[PDB]
Amino acid sequence: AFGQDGNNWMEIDDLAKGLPDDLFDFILFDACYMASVECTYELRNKAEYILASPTETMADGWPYEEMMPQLFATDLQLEKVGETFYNHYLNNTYPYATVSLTKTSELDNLKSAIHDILADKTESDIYSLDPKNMQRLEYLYRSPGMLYDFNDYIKQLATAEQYDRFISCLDKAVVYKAHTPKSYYAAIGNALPIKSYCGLTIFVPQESLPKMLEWYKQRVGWYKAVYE
Amino acid sequence: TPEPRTTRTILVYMMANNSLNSFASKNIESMIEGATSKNLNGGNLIVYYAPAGSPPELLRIKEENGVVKKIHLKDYEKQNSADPDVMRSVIGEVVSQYPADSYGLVLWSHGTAWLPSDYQNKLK
Repeated sequence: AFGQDGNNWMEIDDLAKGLPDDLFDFILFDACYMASVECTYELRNKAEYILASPTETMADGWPYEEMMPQLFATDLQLEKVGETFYNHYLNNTYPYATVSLTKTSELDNLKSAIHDILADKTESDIYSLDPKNMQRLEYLYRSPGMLYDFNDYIKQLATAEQYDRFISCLDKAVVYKAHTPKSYYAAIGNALPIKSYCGLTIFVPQESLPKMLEWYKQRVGWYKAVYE
Repeated sequence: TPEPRTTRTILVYMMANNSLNSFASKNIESMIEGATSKNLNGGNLIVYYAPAGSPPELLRIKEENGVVKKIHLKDYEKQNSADPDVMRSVIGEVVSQYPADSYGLVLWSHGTAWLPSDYQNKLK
């Protein structure tokens, strides 16, 4: 979800409804967890570029003072803005930050590469994966671990040929990424290492989370796009 | 009475009626430090600010006489900033009054990717 107003939140499909099509050049999420392949896909017609963090961001947020001339530059380069964010946190008391820049025009091709891997996969195939072999990128309160590194998940399921195609498409879509050595998670009060990093998270369906999968099927466009 | 079309308008949509309330003000002050005439490069910096203890407001951040100011554009009545209709309406007001060749959106709030807001109830 995105955006808390009292008790009310925007679900990812509601956020897509709150945004006009093909108006914004970019959306910058100063918010945790928004560099999610599903979220970027849901918002693919809402911007040309999505600049966001796949993990949590410190409360101080993005370095607006330093970013300002970059955001308003005649030759806007969002990779520079992302680098300003990263370099700020790298040199901060709490050096914990992840960032990625997604080029939405390349998401349809990436979807096809992922569809060709996941559409024939069964619950048995997916539930056979051991989460311990993939980089976890989310530690929400009471979560058993739902969001993992996108590359790590796909690498576990793809044939070598499929994987090569995926990497070619991934590199066209994720045009810039950076991470500090560790990422900090509020619910655990600790920072944990990032050993594998592509810039985007994905849901890893697990046998203990059938209700989460049912909701994802019904409400997250990516599911029907790549699993069916 | 729209402003002359400029090179860029950026809208910062701040949903801060939550635990980030205290940090929204710090982020706005950071924007004020950066938003000089030279740095804005003719562009518009507009902020929709929805904090905890008061109704939302629309602000323009712009330098005048050597000082970057928060200029009050309007006060909204109490409204759900997470309602997509409200977001669309604010975006429309901003784009209409501050036309540009290019637009950017900063979405500022809590986030949990695609997860349902009631995810804690879907863990068993």
